[PDB]
Amino acid sequence: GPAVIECWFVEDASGKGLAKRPGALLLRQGPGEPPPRPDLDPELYLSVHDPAGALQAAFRRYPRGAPAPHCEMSRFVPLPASAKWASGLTPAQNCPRALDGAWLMVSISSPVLSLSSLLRPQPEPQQEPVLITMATVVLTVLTHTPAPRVRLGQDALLDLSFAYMPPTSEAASSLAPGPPPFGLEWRRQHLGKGHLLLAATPGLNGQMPAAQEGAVAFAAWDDDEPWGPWTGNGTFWLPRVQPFQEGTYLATIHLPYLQGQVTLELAVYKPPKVSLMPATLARAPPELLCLVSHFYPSGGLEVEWELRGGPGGRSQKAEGQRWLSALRHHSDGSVSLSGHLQPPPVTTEQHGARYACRIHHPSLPASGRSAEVTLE
Amino acid sequence: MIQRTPKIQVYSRHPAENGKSNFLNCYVSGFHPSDIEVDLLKNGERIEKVEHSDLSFSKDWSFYLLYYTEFTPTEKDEYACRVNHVTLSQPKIVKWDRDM
Amino acid sequence: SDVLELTDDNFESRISDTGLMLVEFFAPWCGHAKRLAPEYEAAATRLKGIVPLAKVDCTANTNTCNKYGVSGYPTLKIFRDGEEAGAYDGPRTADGIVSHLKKQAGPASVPLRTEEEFKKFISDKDASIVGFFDDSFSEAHSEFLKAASNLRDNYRFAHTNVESLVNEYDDNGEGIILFRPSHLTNKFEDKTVAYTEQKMTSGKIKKFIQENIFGICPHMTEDNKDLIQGKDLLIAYYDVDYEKNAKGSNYWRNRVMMVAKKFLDAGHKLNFAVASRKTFSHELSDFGLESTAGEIPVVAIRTAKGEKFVMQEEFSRDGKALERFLQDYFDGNLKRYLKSEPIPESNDGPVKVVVAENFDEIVNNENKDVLIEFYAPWCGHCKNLEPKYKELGEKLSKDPNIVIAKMDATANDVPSPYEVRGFPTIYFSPANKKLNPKKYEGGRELSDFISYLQREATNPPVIQ
Amino acid sequence: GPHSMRYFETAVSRPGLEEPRYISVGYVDNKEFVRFDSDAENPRYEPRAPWMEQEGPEYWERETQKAKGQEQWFRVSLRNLLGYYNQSGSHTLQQMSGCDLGSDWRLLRGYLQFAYEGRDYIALNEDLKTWTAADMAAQITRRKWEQSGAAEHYKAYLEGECVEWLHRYLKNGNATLLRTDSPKAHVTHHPRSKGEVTLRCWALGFYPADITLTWQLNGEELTQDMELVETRPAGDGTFQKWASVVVPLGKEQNYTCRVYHEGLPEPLTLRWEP
Ligand SMILES: *[C@@H]1O[C@H](CO)[C@@H](O[C@@H]2O[C@H](CO)[C@@H](O[C@@H]3O[C@H](CO)[C@@H](O)[C@H](O)[C@@H]3O)[C@H](O)[C@H]2NC(C)=O)[C@H](O)[C@H]1NC(C)=O
Repeated sequence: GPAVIECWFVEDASGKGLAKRPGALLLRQGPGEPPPRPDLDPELYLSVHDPAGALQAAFRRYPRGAPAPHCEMSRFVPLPASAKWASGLTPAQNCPRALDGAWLMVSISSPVLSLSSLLRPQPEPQQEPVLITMATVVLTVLTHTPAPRVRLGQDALLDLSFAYMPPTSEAASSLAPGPPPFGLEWRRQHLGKGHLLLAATPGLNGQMPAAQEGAVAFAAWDDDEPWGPWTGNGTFWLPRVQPFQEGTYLATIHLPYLQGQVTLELAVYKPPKVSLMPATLARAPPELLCLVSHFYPSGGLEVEWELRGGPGGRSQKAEGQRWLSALRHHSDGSVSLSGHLQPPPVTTEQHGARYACRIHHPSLPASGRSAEVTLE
Repeated sequence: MIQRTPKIQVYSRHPAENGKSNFLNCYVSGFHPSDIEVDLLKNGERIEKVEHSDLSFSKDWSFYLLYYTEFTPTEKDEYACRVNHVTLSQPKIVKWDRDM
Repeated sequence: SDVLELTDDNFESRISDTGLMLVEFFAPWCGHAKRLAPEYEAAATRLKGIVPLAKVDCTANTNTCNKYGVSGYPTLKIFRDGEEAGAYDGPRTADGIVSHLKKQAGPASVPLRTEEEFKKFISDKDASIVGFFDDSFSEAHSEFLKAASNLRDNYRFAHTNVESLVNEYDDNGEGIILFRPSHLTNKFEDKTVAYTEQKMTSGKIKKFIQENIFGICPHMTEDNKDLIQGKDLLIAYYDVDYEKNAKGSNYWRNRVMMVAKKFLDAGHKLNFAVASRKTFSHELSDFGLESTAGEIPVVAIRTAKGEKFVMQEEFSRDGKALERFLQDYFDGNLKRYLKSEPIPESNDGPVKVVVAENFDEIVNNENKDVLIEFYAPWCGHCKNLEPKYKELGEKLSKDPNIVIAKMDATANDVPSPYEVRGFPTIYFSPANKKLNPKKYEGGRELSDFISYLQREATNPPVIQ
Repeated sequence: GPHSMRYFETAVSRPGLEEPRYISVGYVDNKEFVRFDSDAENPRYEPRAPWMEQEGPEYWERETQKAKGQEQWFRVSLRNLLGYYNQSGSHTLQQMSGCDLGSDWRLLRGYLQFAYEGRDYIALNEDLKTWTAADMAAQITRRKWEQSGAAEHYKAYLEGECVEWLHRYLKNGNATLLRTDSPKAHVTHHPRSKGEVTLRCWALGFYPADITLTWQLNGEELTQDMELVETRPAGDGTFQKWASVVVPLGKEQNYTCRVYHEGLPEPLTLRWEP
């Protein structure tokens, strides 16, 4: 229950460069006046009213005593969607008068939630009782899976839900019953590669670019209420995820001249299995080969060498020259590599003294995995 | 930010025959950012006078270099490529194996 | 030079001083407005000594902007005598705007002061409506001017007092003649048509014009398309161009009329037209004639209700292909054209693929119950259902009265009787009640389905 | 086969009063052919392949002038980005731009992209009309570029000039760019553990680098355990790669290595030989 979320206001500073300025979002609890914030510019202190109740419900579940979420807002002017697949959502060469006035896009992000909301603030801050700027939420889009980790070869279910409360109009209400058609776009951009994975326009059955990589989405409104507000779902289902499908997933809910985007970092992993054998054919001790097989990602692997003492004795970092192999690649996109130890000429008895390699990798527990040479 | 640790391969340009001349390569690639330290090593010591390509650029935003020197492989001599980068807790060493 | 800046404070006052004005209602944020800005300023400068161009920022001036019902930006409306006189829907370019207001600048009805002026006026590519009066002092003349002002956007009006003309085209110094385009004259109708009511009123004139301006088969163009489309109407599309292929344009038009006459004379009711495959290449996508666009005409019909019927045979030069087509239509023996995939080759079970072409053959085969699933290829619910819906087909692969069916509703038009709100939407059309089919709205689980087929299914169901 | 032209620009800020180092390198296929480097005294574009020596002084003048313009653009961009992300030494801003052609030598895809700190910042999508931008800085950039029709300018550049120049460079440098050096392949034998032997299939001397090495057991594909190394440059303009598979000693000849490459009329098939 944050109640107040501190936020950066980002502005195009005279076109010379972007600059951030302190603000805050106050989720209206209802009874009680807002806290005075004389540290804040009243224009950037927003009393947020959310008829849809998606923004406010997102932070009621927020684990009390968790770190504050990162928050950014900026001004934006409504533009039509330039994408072909989304052309039917605005089939006229005019702009709605309902979108008159100022607009803010809020983006809130944390390990548990990433959210984007389109707000309409009043042009001037309320002067009494507290200097605060009243604002209302039009569109909210958010994922409860902002950084999903998926086992190589498993399905990935990327959470997405949204809410919309048609913006107030000067006059000439739609008088059109039913939630209006929207658009949903799922795309991936990662290390210079980008693909439209799925596009859909529920409420307009025109042909959409084919979905890719076995992807589908649960793209729908939740109800058929004749007036609103309305909530919806855009959850993305990507089957049997491979490494090439890792990276940033961008999900955008499109309504006429209004775009709401959230992003997700999909990480693919496969834990490394480790084994230890004498490199040479049962070979000046024989060279030891710590084989680390079929893991992803390739980075993060640390190969530790230890000489484990017998009864009484204990583990010590092993001595002698050590190095690595090159990476070897497999069909599934996983890798294997081998570590190498050349122990020095044994110059002392060491009952129970066994050599072992320990590996660490983000896929593993902190303690890692290890292997001693199989004394077959 | 996305930092990426260098991938390394160390190999001769032609199949090594002992006593015949050849070129020892160290291919370092798929790293970010571009600041990197590479050195070929003969029996522990730095092979000085090693020549490298200029910094190259991949479609994934990663960089790559090829470090090389001419060399005559014997049986006793052992060669390696030593690499350091910000992604690494300590320098990474990859030993030349003429069958790889 | 400049656009006039009108506000809620000085709109009513300055709207009168002109006798028309182009008023652009806008908001500074509208990109359509942003690009219009320099084109509108370019227009204003070139039309400075003719018509004034005004602009109203609606964020500021909400009252005047609502006064004329503005919902979007930019809205451009012509105000003559400070009164709404229709919008401007041409292109948002300086060339477009100055072109249009010029026509609007002149009088509703052009005075023809000589016979030469008269001859010039009727040599137009479009029709002429000409009033013949002894002078300006009749109530008939006043009614003609009233009609002319009312309908000036749709038709060309003129009047004359020239004695030679008044006496050749009327018998009491009060007449209206409609002159159809010269290059369009034919053996199936008259060049001219006279107004024959006894009293002349703006109302009766409009009726007279509407009912007689085009004839049996007009040449549809960008101008008249709105006036022609609306009722059951057949268009034959080809390389119609009266400055290049006149003989060719006449030939096909004559052959259309020749056939049209046969049916019209028999009592059959249908409107006809010809139109350029070039000028209207867009309309072909509604019919599927994008590929078919050569010298030989192509034909398609659009009923007032919305149904479309497309001629499949090639248009024979003798018109017999067009005769058969039209014969099938009036008999009710032509299947309506609809967005469809290629109907597949086998279509064995357990589930029956359903495109719009074979829809009514499968889903509306009466005495045979149909469970129809309207799916989308991208929908996850639709993906979850797929193996359950196929298993349902298998457990019903002996009962032929019960057919399990699916159709990609993103790739195929859904007929009017059915409606797909979201995905998936599943309909069940009874043995005989195919006209009023009802939704499923049950749980999407195999057991829920077969338990539902044990109820609505009129015939007993075969669980396998 | 397919072909491509790509220009990679790169600015790297240096801690202190120093100015960023701007390198701009052009590639055809994976072959560098021009380079500019701010650090080099007398920074101008130099030819990096011998087939570019044809272009006269007016080419290098125009191209060098563009480079110094970009260097200035990158200089201000780096400072701005430094602002928004609140960093103090060394930061990296990258652009990539170019055009892929198919075997028909026709536009198969066009690219205009940026990255800050090795992370995609903003990218022109495949439709050459819309942009992908993750965070709020790039979203703000994307709204500016949409309102200025940046995409239209780049669609026109990439769709016409990019292919035009690529056609010219392909014809002028055909003797090396349309060359097809065939892979010399051979299999090696290495005892491993007990009753096991690693069979390594080599492919040496091959350009282009596009290559597939596959292993079989009685004409059946072996995917699960098969090990590949990345294609690597020999340093003489050619390329190297290998694929390995473990097999029991005595059952070696039941396994075969097939290679696929442009220079091959049909794919090679190999086995281990004493
Ligand atoms: C958006 O749509 C997706 C897909 O429909 C929703 O994911 C689904 O959520 C339901 C729960 O609401 C899951 O049901 C599961 O049932 C088992 C068995 O009773 C239970 O153990 C689980 O805890 C869960 O309740 C379902 O498996 C899951 N995925 C599907 C249907 O493929 C998602 O919740 C929707 N988001 C909304 C509505 O905000």
